Amino acid sequence: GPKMFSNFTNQYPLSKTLRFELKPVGKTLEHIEKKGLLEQDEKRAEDYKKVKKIIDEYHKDFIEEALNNVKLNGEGLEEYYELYFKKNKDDKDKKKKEFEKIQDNLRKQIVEAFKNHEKYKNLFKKELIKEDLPNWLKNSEDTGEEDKETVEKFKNFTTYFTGFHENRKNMYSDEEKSTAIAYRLIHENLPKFLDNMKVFEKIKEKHPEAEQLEKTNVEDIFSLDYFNHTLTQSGIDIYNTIIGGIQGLNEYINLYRQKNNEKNRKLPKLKPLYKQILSDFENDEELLEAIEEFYENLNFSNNNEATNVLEKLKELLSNLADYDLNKIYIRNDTSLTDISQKIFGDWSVIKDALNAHYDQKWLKKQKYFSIAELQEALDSYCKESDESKEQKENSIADYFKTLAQTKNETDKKKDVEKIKAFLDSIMNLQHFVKPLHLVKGGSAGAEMEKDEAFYSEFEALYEELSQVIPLYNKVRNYLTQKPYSTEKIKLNFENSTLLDGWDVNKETDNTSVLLRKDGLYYLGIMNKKHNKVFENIPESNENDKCYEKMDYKLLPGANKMLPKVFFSNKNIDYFNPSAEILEIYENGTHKKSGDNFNLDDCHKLIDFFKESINKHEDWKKFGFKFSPTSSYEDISGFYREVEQQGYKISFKNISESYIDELVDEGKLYLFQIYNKDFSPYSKGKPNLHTLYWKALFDEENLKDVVYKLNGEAEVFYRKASINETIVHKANEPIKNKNPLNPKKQSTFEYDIIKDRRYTVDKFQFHVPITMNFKAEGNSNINDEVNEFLKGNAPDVNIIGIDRGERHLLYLTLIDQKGKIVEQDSLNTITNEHNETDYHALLDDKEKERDKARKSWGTIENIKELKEGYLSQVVHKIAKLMVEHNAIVVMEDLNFGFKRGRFKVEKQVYQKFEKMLIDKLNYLVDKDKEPNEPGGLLNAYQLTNKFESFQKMGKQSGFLFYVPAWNTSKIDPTTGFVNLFHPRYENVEKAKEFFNKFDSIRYNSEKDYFEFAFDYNNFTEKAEGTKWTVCTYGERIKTYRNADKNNQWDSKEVNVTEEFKNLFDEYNIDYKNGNDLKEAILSQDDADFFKSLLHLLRLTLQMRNSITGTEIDYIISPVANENGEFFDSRKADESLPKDADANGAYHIARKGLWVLEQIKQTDDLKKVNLAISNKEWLEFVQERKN
RNA sequence: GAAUUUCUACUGUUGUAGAUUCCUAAGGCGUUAC
DNA sequence: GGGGTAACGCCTTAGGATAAATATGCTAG
DNA sequence: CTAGCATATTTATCCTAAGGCGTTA
Ligand SMILES: [Mg+2]
Ligand SMILES: [Mg+2]
Ligand SMILES: [Mg+2]
Ligand SMILES: [Mg+2]
Ligand SMILES: [Mg+2]
Repeated sequence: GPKMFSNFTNQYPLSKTLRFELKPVGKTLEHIEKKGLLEQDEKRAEDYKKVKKIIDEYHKDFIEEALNNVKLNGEGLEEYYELYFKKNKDDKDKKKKEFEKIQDNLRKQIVEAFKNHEKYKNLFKKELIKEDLPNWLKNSEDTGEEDKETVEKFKNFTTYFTGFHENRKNMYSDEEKSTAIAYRLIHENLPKFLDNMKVFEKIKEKHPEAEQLEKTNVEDIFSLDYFNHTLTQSGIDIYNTIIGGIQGLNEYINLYRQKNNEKNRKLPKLKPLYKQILSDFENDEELLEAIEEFYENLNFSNNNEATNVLEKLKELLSNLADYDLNKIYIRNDTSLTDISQKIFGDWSVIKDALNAHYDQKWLKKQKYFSIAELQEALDSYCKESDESKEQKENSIADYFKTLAQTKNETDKKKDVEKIKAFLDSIMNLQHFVKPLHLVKGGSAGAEMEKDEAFYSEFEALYEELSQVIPLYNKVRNYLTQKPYSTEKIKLNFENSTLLDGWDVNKETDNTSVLLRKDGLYYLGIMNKKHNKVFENIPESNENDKCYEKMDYKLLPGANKMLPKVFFSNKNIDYFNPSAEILEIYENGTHKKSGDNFNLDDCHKLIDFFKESINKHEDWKKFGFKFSPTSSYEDISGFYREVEQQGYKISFKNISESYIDELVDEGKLYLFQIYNKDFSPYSKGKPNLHTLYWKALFDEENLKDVVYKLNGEAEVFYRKASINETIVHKANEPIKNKNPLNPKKQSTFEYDIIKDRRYTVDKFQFHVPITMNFKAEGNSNINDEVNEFLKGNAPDVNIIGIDRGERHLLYLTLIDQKGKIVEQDSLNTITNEHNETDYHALLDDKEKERDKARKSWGTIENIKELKEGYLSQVVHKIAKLMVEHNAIVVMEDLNFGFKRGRFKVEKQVYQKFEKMLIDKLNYLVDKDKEPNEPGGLLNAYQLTNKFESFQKMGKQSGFLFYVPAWNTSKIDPTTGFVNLFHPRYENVEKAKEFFNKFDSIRYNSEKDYFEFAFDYNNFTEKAEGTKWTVCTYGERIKTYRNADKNNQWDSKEVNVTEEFKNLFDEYNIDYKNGNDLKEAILSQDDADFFKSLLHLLRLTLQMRNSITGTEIDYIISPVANENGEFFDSRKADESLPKDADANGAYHIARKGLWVLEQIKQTDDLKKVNLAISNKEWLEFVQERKN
């Protein structure tokens, strides 16, 4: 248990943000409201967003004005051209290093073009907002007084923009990051530009095409060196306009490839370049008024001729029989499908008649057909299934008038239900009449002379009903848009650098202190006018009650704070560095990155740094205990030691009366850092974040720091989102929800208000902390994990997690020998208290979501439940692994995803893997002792830090990822796998395929058949041994999938019985006991071969699935060389019981193979954890172990 | 019709059990119903 | 499996999680 | 003319250690 993971603690540091609630104390809120800080901070946030937009426009203008004067050398361009398109060749140094060199050359050229502009000097400084942005706005043609006023509001709040300016600094960088202009222009636009150039050259040179060759500026006439003008946003925009879309160069090719219908012509479609970085109802009354207006417009009062669209349209449709059918047009869209379904009951009669009798080429597909042509086609449609003579007569007109009047005879008609019903009826009528409506004009010709008396009225009548679609769009935009809003406003309390640091020296500039009284922590944000109130404390006497202010001391960055302080202009005369030390620092001989490294020079510099630290008045109080200077391989170790030992927290008693006077006078804004575990009523185990916060200041933790209090915290303000409430009244019993609780009625002495935290305005507080403050260097622990697994072989179990069809998640824990130790479905979780059948309520929420989205009142959710269900599975996995000494093997959803039809989709399982990785990065137990492996101060770290879904490979510490190929269709016994593919419809090939069978004989004993073959004949890849697949398994058949009497269904069929009933029809004798291999070569009767192959597909695949009950098993058709065939129903408690545990068991077996591979290999740090199909299949069929 | 830094399941009784890394910025992709 | 559209969702990446030196506004003069 | 204080704004700049391919559910 604890010994296997005892060494994997304190490996790498993590940074996590703790969130609390700030309860105002005393007169804090009164003074805040009196000074109007909340409204001013809301206005400040609005102004901040507007100034962000203005600065973004300034940056766009700077980019446009700077990249129009860049001139690429050109010599490197052709070098990149030849390197990129010199075929695949081999992944050698010339393929990678030279490519990186030329890419870096181009990026440096672009960055040099960037830095040459004068604006770049003061682009991320106060000079921008103070004098460059106002000048730019003045020179702006449109600008406005509002823009200048918003900019001038931030005249002194320049330090508020430091984060935004550091975000903007990434764009003008030559690094390999994806947030850089140069990186984009080199890695995304230019490669696609080269591809487009080559493909256009090939297309032009190969041969002329049907479309015009664009011969009749233009990128075609000027293509070489055009990329130099593509760099600017305007240049690439004009390029994309020329090529994309308006007639473009590739528009003709797109029009012509559809004529070709060729894959080799579809690909030449030229891809567009990526855009440049930084480039570009009211209420229910109105809805009711609009509904009433539409109702008045539709029905009105039958004044000034019949304007009622409801009845005039019906009369016009009924009169279609009298009107000539040679000029009435009909849509070729799904309206034809609906007409066919309504008239005959089959939605394919009319289309089949049109495609088989009207004409037979590309059938001259036209948008609109003719009523006369449809009638002629339907008058003779080969009569697939109908009466000998059909009284269709004017079938189209008869159906039209029928659906117009005799459908229901109820066409004429604040609550949504009535409005929704009326709208749905109107849309049904409009969709019914849509096929008779003409869309646009000049649609593939046709549109000859029409019936004036009918179409002239129809076009005028349909325009009134055409207003529903914009009305529907407005309705769906307004009425469908959850009860609460998690919108918060950042509070600064008039301080730009608020909470930026906790240090004692910076507490007057950051105006934030941390107090603590009787186990409750408080946050004091002094008024900016009175920021020096925590420096003149009269006394720290203990006789009266006192708070406990925090004395926070830090040396954040050693490599920066040491040279900055020791070599500054105002301190270099104090520490007095010798000329040798100055020369050493200037030359860079101390830096290992530099080429002039000298160990003695670095050691001399470190000795000088130690002497200066002992000279410093503030830093000599850190109690720095340094290892001997001769043991530093480089200054990096000294910096690590300085950073580790440079952190101290002490608490100073300050009189409570003084703090209360400060709060009352308005000089201090006292908030209580709150969390429901700080309540005087809380009695159970607290949250993990509560434990971390309490351990931040624990004396045991402060003895050797593990958790560190970070700076740059934030205070937010969230308003109320739910005015009305849903309160459970006091002294009124409430029905319990869980169906396993022994108690059904719960009565409380107090009110319980649903979403109480969203009905009142709440302050917030986001505290960053650093766990494992002294974890030296181990971010990739795979080297230690494999080295440990190489030695302790008969101690480590394996855990396999699979996402099944009947179970949300399944887990199987197998020993190192192979036999299962513990298997359990994870669709239900069993804690120390009531168990949640997460499978059930997930399906209930799935049903409720569609029910709500269908009628009205959509709340969705579901995703949070599925992402809150895995939060318990993750804890279960962690506890099981810690208490069973097991590695975790899971599916690899990058290189091998499984199919669909799973309760946990691919994207949800990816988040489950991410959350498991995140939980295993710092795994504490809420019950273990602090100084115990796995406790609060000795957390397990069994997984590398998360970087990306693709950054993690086939191992993430103690986690392993294996391909999910052939994991659910193999035997726990000797591993027969269905590698067959009958592939019928080729009569000639069936005889050859069946010829390769070694022996097809009837076994009178044991009642089943016997198929003998070898996997060398089929599946040309030579692997495995001779198999003896029998006909004892796979007794579930699906008849068909569509309609009725051939819908998805399950019928229990005895495969031997079907064998006998198929063989007796052709006198293939089998009772003699001899083989029938030389009996099927009789040819003829392709239906017999089809049925035989369909039955063969029903006798060699193990999984038998049903669409109804939980009936599911993996009964196998092969022998276990012992006299029995594996069946999931007869579970041995050591083989997967259900049909879903097979996948988990085989993933655990893949993990066992990974363990064995690690054991055999003696080349750690380069182990090959990728298991291919061949070696996996060999491993499963262990035969003689 | 159920309390929460926040989420999920709760009533475990002004709360129970387990996840919980927050802010800012850039870009790419995808049902859809227009 | 469908002709030149964005409200909405998903994904990727990047920066930070700082104290102290230094320049500037304001009072004093 | 102007020493001193308070406040806002730019500044200082390590080193490791990487990471890949078996097709198919
Ligand atoms: Mg400040
Ligand atoms: Mg709790
Ligand atoms: Mg699976
Ligand atoms: Mg809580
Ligand atoms: Mg809830």
